[PDB]
Amino acid sequence: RIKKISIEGNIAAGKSTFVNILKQLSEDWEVVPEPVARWSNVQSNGGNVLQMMYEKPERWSFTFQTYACLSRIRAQLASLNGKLKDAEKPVLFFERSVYSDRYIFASNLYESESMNETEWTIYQDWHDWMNNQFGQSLELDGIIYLQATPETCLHRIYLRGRNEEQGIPLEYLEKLHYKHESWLLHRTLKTNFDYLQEVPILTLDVNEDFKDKYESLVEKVKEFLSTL
Amino acid sequence: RIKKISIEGNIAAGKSTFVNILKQLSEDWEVVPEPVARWSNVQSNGGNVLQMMYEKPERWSFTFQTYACLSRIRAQLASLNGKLKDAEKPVLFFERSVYSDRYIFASNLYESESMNETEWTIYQDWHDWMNNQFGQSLELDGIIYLQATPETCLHRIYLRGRNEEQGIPLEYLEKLHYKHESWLLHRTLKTNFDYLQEVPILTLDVNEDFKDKYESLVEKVKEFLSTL
Ligand SMILES: Nc1ncnc2c1ncn2[C@@H]1O[C@H](COP(=O)(O)OP(=O)(O)O)[C@@H](O)[C@H]1O
Ligand SMILES: Nc1ncnc2c1ncn2[C@@H]1O[C@H](COP(=O)(O)OP(=O)(O)O)[C@@H](O)[C@H]1O
Ligand SMILES: Nc1ncnc2c1ncn2[C@@H]1C[C@@H](O)[C@H](CO)O1
Ligand SMILES: Nc1ncnc2c1ncn2[C@@H]1C[C@@H](O)[C@H](CO)O1
Ligand SMILES: [Mg+2]
Ligand SMILES: [Mg+2]
Repeated sequence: RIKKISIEGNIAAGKSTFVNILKQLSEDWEVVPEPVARWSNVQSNGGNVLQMMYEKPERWSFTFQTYACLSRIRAQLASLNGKLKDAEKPVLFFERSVYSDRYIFASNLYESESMNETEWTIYQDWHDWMNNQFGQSLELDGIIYLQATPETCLHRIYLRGRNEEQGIPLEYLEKLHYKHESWLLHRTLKTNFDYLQEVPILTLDVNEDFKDKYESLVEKVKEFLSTL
Repeated sequence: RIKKISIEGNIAAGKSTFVNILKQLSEDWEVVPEPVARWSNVQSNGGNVLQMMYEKPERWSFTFQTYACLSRIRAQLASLNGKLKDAEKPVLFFERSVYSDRYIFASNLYESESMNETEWTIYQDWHDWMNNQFGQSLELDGIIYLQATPETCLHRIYLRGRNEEQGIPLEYLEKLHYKHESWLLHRTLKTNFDYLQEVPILTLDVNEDFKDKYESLVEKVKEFLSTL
């Protein structure tokens, strides 16, 4: 019925930029942005849990992983009831997914000792159960991978200018890069979700300026979508 | 259909002791123990997240609150499919509830500055949403309150002999006592769950030795249950 695509990529690869092009291309196409704005002012002022994690990751990574994933799931669940329920060829695009939260971000942070065994066990337990409940509902038909070098992404952090991201070192970006390449390019990353091994993927090199690349990328997305 | 009763009480008031009397009284009566054994060895060795919270509550209270509540919900959800689905007068007893997790334990820990505003906001958000999904399903028909002085409870901690609880001071027990009295005796505690204001409650003084009190308590429970 509703085709579900996630857009995956490193920090500042250019997902929000890409996503802001999608709705213009068909009235049947909808989008679920990643709620990064919510993470900088936690509401039911507020805690900036994004800042707290980056400033003290071995203290705040679990708390962040818990809130980020949750807020994403709710945003995505919220989209399953919308103008799409009446569109001819509905396509819902997710900015990242529950799988990147876990297999890219939470995993990298555990491996870095920003989460300990206890945190990692609780988080994966929580994540297994969250998904077992909201399973078939959020399953992907396709992934679009926006591939950019960690060095391009480091530059784009600077361009975008979120205060909380300005201290992010290349090393952190590089670890996240190789995780994405493993999952989506080489397809060597194993997950607890077997259908993901089969899921079609479109990889788009977005190292060059968006304005010049815009049209070819759009062709590739329309082609890719027609084959699902 | 299935009457749902929670058993509420301070640490070592005598809930497991009480609960181990329930099934004997009718084949239609089932029980969901609080998974404290899981909390001392976190599994998907293991982290003893019970110990971690008590040793460093301002570090581990949120993580514990998250895992404890979750593990309780799953245990309770698991019981809604069981021999009860075919019993004549099924009564399911919960050892504590999602409401004590929040309004007694998590609340006391926030008020003590063991959780900060950010943790407390994330936790309540999480708890609101968890309950909005698994709402009507876990709603209570009745509460049984096992009332014991914090000084009786301090003595019973010593009798029971869990290593992780041996350092618990009277002051912590006293704060939890007055919270229980507020919610269940004076009924002055306000919650985000309006039906709870109406929920019938049976208060049992369990300061005296269980063996002598056993029979009167059993009479009061059978009476109380017949009136729901
Ligand atoms: N292909 C591109 N060419 C030039 N700038 C880009 C490109 N993609 C993204 N940007 C810019 O880089 C910054 C990060 O982009 P953004 O879309 O916020 O990335 P993400 O959503 O993946 O974190 C923004 O300043 C955006 O304008
Ligand atoms: N009424 C009672 N009289 C004597 N001992 C009790 C009584 N209730 C509980 N106990 C004992 O006190 C300790 C704590 O009881 P337990 O049932 O584990 O409490 P809870 O489950 O509420 O934490 C145990 O050693 C138990 O044997
Ligand atoms: N799950 C996550 N863990 C850590 N960082 C995340 C996660 N999801 C998204 N991000 C990062 C946080 C912020 O730097 C960037 C904004 O899109 O994405
Ligand atoms: N939610 C909770 N938070 C802190 N302590 C809790 C919670 N639920 C139960 N307990 C305590 C932990 C342990 O000391 C005792 C065992 O029944 O109950
Ligand atoms: Mg973005
Ligand atoms: Mg007990």
